[PDB]
Amino acid sequence: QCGLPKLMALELFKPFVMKRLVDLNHAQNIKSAKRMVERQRPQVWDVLEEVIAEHPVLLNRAPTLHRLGIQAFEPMLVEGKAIQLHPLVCEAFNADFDGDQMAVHLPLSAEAQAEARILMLSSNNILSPASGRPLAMPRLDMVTGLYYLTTEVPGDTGEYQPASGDHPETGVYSSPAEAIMAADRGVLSVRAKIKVRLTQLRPPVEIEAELFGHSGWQPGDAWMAETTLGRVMFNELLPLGYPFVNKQMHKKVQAAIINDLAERYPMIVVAQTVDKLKDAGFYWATRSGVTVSMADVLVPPRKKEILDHYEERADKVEKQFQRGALNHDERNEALVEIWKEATDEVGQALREHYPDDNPIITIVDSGATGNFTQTRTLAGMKGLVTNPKGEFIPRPVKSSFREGLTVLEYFINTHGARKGLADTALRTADSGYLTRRLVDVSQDVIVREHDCQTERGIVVELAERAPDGTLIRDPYIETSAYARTLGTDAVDEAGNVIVERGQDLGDPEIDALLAAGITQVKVRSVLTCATSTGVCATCYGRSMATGKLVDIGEAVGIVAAQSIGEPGTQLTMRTDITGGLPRVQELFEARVPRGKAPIADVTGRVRLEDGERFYKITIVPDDGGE
Amino acid sequence: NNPLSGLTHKRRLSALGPGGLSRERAGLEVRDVHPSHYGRMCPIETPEGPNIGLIGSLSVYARVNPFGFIETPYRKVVDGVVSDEIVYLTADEEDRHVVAQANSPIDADGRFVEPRVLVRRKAGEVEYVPSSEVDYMDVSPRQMVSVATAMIPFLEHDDANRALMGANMQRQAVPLVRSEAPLVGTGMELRAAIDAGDVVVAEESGVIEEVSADYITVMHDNGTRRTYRMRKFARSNHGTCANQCPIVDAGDRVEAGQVIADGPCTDDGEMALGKNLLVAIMPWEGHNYEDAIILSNRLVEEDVLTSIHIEEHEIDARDTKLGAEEITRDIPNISDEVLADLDERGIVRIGAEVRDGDILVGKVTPKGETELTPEERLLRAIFGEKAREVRDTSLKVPHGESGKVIGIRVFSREDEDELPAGVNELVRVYVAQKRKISDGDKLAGRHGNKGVIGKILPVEDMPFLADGTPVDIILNTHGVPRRMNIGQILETHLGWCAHSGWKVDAAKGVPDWAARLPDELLEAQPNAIVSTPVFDGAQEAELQGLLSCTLPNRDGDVLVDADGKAMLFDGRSGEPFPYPVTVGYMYIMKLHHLVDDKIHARSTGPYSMITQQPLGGKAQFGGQRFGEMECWAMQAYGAAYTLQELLTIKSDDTVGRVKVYEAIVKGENIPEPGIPESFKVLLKELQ
Amino acid sequence: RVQGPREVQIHLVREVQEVYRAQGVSIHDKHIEVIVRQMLRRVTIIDSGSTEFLPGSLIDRAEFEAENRRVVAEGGEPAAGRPVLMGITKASLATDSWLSAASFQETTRVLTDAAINCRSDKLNGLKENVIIGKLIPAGTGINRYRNIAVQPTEEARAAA
Amino acid sequence: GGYDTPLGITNPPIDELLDRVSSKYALVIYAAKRARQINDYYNQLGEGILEYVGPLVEPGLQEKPLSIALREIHADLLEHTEG
Amino acid sequence: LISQRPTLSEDVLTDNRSQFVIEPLEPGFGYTLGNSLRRTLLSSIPGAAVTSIRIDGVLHEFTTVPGVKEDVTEIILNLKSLVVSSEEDEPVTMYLRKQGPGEVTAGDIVPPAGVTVHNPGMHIATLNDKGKLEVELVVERGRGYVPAVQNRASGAEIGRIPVDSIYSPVLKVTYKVDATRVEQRTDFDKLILDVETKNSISPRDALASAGKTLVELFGLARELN
Amino acid sequence: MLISQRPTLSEDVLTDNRSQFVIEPLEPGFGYTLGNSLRRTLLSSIPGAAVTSIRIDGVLHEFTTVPGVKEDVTEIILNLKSLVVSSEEDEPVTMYLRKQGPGEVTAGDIVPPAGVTVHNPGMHIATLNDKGKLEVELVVERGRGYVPAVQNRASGAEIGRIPVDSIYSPVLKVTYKVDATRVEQRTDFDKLILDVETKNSISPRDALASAGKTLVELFGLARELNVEAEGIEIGPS
Amino acid sequence: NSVPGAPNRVSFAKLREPLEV
Ligand SMILES: [Mg+2]
Ligand SMILES: [Zn+2]
Repeated sequence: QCGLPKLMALELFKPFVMKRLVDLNHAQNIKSAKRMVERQRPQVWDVLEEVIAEHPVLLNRAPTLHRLGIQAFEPMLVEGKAIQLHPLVCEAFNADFDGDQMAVHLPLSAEAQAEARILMLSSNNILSPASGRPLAMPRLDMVTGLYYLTTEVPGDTGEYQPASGDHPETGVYSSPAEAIMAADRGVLSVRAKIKVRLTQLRPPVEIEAELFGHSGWQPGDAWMAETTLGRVMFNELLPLGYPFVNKQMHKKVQAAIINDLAERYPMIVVAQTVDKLKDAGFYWATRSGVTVSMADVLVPPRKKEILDHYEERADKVEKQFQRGALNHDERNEALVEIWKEATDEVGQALREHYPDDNPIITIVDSGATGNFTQTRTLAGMKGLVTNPKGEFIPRPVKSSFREGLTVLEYFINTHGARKGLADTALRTADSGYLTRRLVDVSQDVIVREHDCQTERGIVVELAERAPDGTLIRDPYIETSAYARTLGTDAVDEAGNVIVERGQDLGDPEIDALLAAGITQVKVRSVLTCATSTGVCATCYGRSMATGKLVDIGEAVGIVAAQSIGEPGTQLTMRTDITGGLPRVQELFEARVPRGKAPIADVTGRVRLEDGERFYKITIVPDDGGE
Repeated sequence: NNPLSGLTHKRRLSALGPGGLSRERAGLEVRDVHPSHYGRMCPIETPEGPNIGLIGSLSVYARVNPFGFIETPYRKVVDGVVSDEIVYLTADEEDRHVVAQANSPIDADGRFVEPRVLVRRKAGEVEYVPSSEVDYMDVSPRQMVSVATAMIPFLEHDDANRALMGANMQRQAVPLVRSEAPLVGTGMELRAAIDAGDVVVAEESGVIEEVSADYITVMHDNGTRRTYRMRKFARSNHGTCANQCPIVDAGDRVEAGQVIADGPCTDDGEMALGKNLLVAIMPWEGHNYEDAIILSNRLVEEDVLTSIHIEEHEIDARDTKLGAEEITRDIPNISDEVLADLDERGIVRIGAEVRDGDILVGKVTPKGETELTPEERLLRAIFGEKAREVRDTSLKVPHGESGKVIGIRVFSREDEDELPAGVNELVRVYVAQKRKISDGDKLAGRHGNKGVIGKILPVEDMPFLADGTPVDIILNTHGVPRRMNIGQILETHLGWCAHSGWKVDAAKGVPDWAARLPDELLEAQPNAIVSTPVFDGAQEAELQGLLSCTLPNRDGDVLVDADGKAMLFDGRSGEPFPYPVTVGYMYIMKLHHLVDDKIHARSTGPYSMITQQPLGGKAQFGGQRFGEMECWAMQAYGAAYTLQELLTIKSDDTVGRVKVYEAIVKGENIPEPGIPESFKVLLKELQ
Repeated sequence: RVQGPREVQIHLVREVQEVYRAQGVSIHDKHIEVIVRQMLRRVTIIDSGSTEFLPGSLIDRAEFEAENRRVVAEGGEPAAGRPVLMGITKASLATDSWLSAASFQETTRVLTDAAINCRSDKLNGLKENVIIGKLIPAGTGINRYRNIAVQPTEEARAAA
Repeated sequence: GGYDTPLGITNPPIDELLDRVSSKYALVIYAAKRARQINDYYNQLGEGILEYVGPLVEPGLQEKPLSIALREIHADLLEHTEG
Repeated sequence: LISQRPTLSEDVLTDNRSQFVIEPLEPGFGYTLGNSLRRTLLSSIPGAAVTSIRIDGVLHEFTTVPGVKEDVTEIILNLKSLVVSSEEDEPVTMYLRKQGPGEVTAGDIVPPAGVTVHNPGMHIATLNDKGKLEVELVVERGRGYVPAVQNRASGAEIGRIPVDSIYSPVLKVTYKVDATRVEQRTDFDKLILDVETKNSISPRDALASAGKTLVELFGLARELN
Repeated sequence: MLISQRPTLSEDVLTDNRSQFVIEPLEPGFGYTLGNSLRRTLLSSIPGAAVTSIRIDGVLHEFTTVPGVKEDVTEIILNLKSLVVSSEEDEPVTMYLRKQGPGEVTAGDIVPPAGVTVHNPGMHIATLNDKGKLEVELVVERGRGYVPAVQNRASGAEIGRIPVDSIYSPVLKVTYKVDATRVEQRTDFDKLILDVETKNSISPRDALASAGKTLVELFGLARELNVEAEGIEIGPS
Repeated sequence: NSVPGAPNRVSFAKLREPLEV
């Protein structure tokens, strides 16, 4: 659903309402109806409510970078002149409400309306089509609300603790309804551990087994759930058949949860449960009481000591530079390092100084927003200040935002701020240009076959074996190893055929792969698709936004170009090998790199030769070659 | 649109133009804040569009050279004697010099207490130099800063990033009807207002002869007086008012340099663009989410934050071979209810409440030649109406405008005026509307915190302090941690103290903070006004000392403890939150980005000249642009038919456009797409 | 050249995924494969041969092989080339459709040789269809989906 | 169907509808053409009725033809063939 | 477990400020009652106010008058602060006529019967020798905050300047409760509710009208049976 | 004043005892005005009877397990806690249950005298085994709302006693949510949706009628400040 | 201060001005 300024809807749906009341005869002919609408008589409004009955429309925002830059919504009439956007899609839209606009477009033909309603509907475009991660994940406020809920506060009110003799445990509950009524009274708090009897929540498979056993359907079967009532009110939000969680809700926990939900449940179930999660997150983010003051933002009591100790490292190095022993650039780099150590030491002291339950600490430790360093920059020591050229001034700042700045501290910080703000024009425009290239380059790569049936493929190493002897999972597995199609079969020591060639290769496959000891795989990839024009849907394998195999008509090339060029604005380099957006951009343009590193040409021994101003290296081969 | 946008638009140091460097030619380095800007150009107030770093603004204390090279006044430390000497220098006059720290333990002997003082060396390098060695010291704080930037208390607690946003938004405030002075501001506001000319002044001393809303006579002590004719409902260059209200007394002596009238956004002669409001930044049920704001509806019903919007529609009747467009109430084919608030002489009645599409001026023209359709011929033969061969090119309020009508400014050829060759009537009808705020209207604080209003509910569900008080303003917390902008909370709390007053107890001795905390800052009474310099202000520890004595306004209620936080009770639940809730006083203002201004809708308007494509603009019915970069995702969805719709008939197929008109005037599904004109215009171009 | 085209693929994809993963930006490597495939599609020519293959003219491996099948018989001469990788801007410019490239960059320069070489555009490419107002060959535009024959079940007509 | 009932434009669960067709794009046309045919039926309902048949599943009060058509598919009330 | 019934008392602290104690409430029932009453009183109390005015000289809110130090717009702002208790639903009128200099207040306005200007001492305008203020105003009942109606929507007269409509006799309400909570569970809540009205009627009268409404609403709840 | 547009109420069943109630069109913002109050009332205004204390033979300090029966003591405790009973006296009533022999002891085995009625005989209790023989004694009463377990001060007198909570209100849970029914044409009207879910002893609707009674009484207790006060009214039916 | 009509806006200034604005 998407809000819609009613007048905007009227002047969008002008001919529709024209006709509809014409055949209701409120206006005899179409011209009378045109004047009716122009004068905006009351009759046009109720009938407008009719014409917008399930008529999808389009929401766009400039720029649109990834495919989900546009979304089809079923609109509802809204009083006022502002478009009310469901607070979940904004991530994909990347739209904040600090004055952002939206363009609205109308599908017309049945072909058009069906394309909007089916393909582009916001309830269908859920995962991040680049990495497939849930793009409609609950955001900041919802993440905070749920994190504040599903915690487990020891020493809270109404907690469970066994007792005997004069009073039993007095924490157990017969029903979550009993617990909710209790919490109505102050006798119980949300994040106080309890123990309830549950029949409508499916236990974890371990508990589901050891209590229910094989006959382990949730509904009719009762089990003892020792948790916090908040976690129950949360885990209920899941599909009725989902197991119980009993965890604190980090942003990642939701990532895994919703990935699984989109895994084994239809998009309708997840579309509904995301709205329910939104409601819970807004309902509890407000009870979070995460508000900032000068009291909450504490400055550590030890900072003066740490900075004075590192100031001696600066007071002494001032003289040592003055002595002329260390050069003018030693005075630069050694001091920069001294103060990086100083700021790190201040940061750890502050990090462990704050209470675990600090509103701002709550925000960061839920993974909602911010890095701890942005907390540090407020109270204590900011760190090193920079220059337009990009160095770190060996004479740093010492105060923070709560501790106020000075003319010089602020004036120097002005460079470090103006620079960062400025590179939003060049880097962003280049990201646009790089996308512009890639789109044309890739537009001709369209999934054409269900399968080319070939056996050519790539190899994915997939967690090489540890030296001491284990299975070190390769940290980059979902990004690089999932959504693949096997080019061959997964066979163990010529043992069991674990997986056939051409398998969707989800978590089940890889679980065994890391269990069976089998590491290398061959993947039916697009670099090997025998298809002359386009790729076979098997060589591509699993599309991202579906979690399923690609179709036989999708222009995956544009998707790839968008996905690669979408996060371009977030690219940053270090202080002669560039490692930022220019580094990818030129690389994608495939030119001679500046910090060029020559490669070998003959497997053989090496005759290094330290030349003057540029070294030399011969590769003396293992044969009678040059 | 405000006195600031009048002033700070001047004192602008642009980088572009003849002799200037174009943006694409304007590379990265030039956009940078050179060390040679200290005191010369404002290093923070720059446009945040593509002109980041190009267009600059003056400092406050700067000077203009006879040559025009930038000049900044500074003291000069000679042998550790920082002289009151106001020595103007430009940048090259530093490389043979050394500028020192601006706020040092200077004993008033002109020496620096510590040898190692943070000075700027000749090359702009900022390091420590002994006390007696540097040769120049700065004039004073808020010297390297502009004026609009000088209206942000706690700038030193605010990110230079967000400070830019706040400064630029201060130029976009809208003229309200009260213009409350900040309880917490800066001492430059009072200076900065009179210098803006938007505040009527008593140019010459002498007694106030009389006070009136239309004039104020200052009887000079010598015989003569000075009559001041005021400027009321004079439309601004951006369609707003220049209202100049008097704050004076019928007899009080006015001095050379004292107010005669406050302006649109001033009170007591200091800038006042908004209002001072108690806070609680608790997130309220996902209606102030992600830069969305919720307000106390009292402020709407009170119109505390509401803006008058004057506007003028220009109606120009010229000489023609058809004749002349005689503006009277001779309307072709006009009903009765539409003339109700109109005067005979071809306009509305001056003071006509009008609305969107409302006919404002009847600029009736002759129609021209045409084949009289047989049906209309039979009609004029059947019912008996006239040919009505006059093309009524009248003004109807275009989309989404309304409000009372102010009046008319009419010049005419028969008036024997200087109208150009043909225009026999120049008309400027004026319509105003005091747009009571609504969601989608952009508001903003003084520290870059900004955004449109998500929603405003009545006062019913407003958490209250231990004073039983619902609060003014509720914002989202999550913008604060990630934007280095606890500074607006710093001003929040200090404004709390400035609204309740305090008495820093010098019971037995001045409190340790209170010692170098200047005098008479130990004293304050409720509902007070203060200032804070950008770099030399109310330090964090000082404020900690301002919380100690937190003497309330009325009840016995010390809500912000010595360390800062307060307690709140929800106004919905009646049930307490787990943790103390922040409160205190924030300055807020309304920005000139209304959702009454930024909506455009179009089913079908006119079309381009060459192509049959629509046009661009909210003024013209225009039409929305669908770019290539939209086409990319558009195919990535695989939705081919909708894209054919977009580029074929939704843009460029004429007959189909009528067909779809035929489709949904026949109540039938929109049938097969046609082949479009601009595509054929594409062909003509190519051929 | 020294390690064939397969090893450059690994190097390129890993090096780019390094930068994107550097800031913690996750993109599945299949997208980079899609782009790199377009990088390596061509093969240079190091042989005049007997069919149109001027030395140094880069061409499609598929076209090279197709002509090789024809010219191994009917006069057996193999054309010598090499798997080559170019800049993606050149890759776009080096397309079968002058219209697409001319709708990408250097509008005039490319249009010159488009006119010279009597290059009849296939009027089939994606961006082609976009410009000409014709339905694109993707998603719901291919003839397989375009020509789905929806007709009621005969029993449904029996429900009359 | 372990969900809570859908509503509005998603009352026909798109997931179920995907099963009928081999691929979603097939679904799009499989609905678009039938909606056109429904409109056609209404365009000849009163006059000489053609081969077309209108709402084979019950129509709404004044339902969008595509809305009815998508419902026709859901219950396997029609048959189709890809090219 | 307490088997007694709730009460409601009265404690008038000022002229228009009153307190009401309800004892005993139920465990956890304390807040919600005062919460609901707050909303009802603030939003659901039928009052009256001046709706649209007329001034013989001016045809809109954007023209001054010869003589007044105040302005027409600020005249409307001043009059927005009227405390007048009408008694009849139908439009009632008033008059404010004053010439020559002198601070004209809300007491100088001359009302007909049935409309009690609760604020006769609140200043309205400042005139001078040329000052000549003859204003017509219309008062009318209602409830809540009805926006300013359009002088064109009704086939009305130009001098008629529609003013906002504020039918709210409530200034501020604040409730509080105090749980007993003995381990033996003979617990009850006691509501110390507070009302402060807008000097147009008694806080008691507004409370009675709010209860008058809410008994209807709750009778609907019992009406199922 | 009058409501000026009469709202309705529709009860919709979901189970034998669980039902939703849709009210529409309420005046703007009035959903919350009555919904939260009403849920609080339903939770804390409907009388009912529940167990209060327990004592069983064999246990004096062994608050873990007792012979004959196999499961723990807390299991039986929480089983009995969720017991539906109705009483007609505010004195403390006593019931016994004594099943000899192994088997499944249920809530149908309890012998409630007249004046105390049970509405879930077929609720299992204990997995009695080993020719188990038991004697459980239940101290029961009636009240309202949720009363936690009051411990035995007379620890010696009732030393095998067990204090326990009591869900005196017969409803288990009620939720409410507001809507935006005809906000545009009829000025921000709202529709409340209630969901009530109660014990088998009583119905969902009847406790709602009683809540309406209690609340209209409670607000008549206030409206008796100015009997002729012009508030809002509804109109016909 | 130093202004013929300004109100008292007390501040926390640390130093005095060798020159005004
Ligand atoms: Mg932005
Ligand atoms: Zn293949």
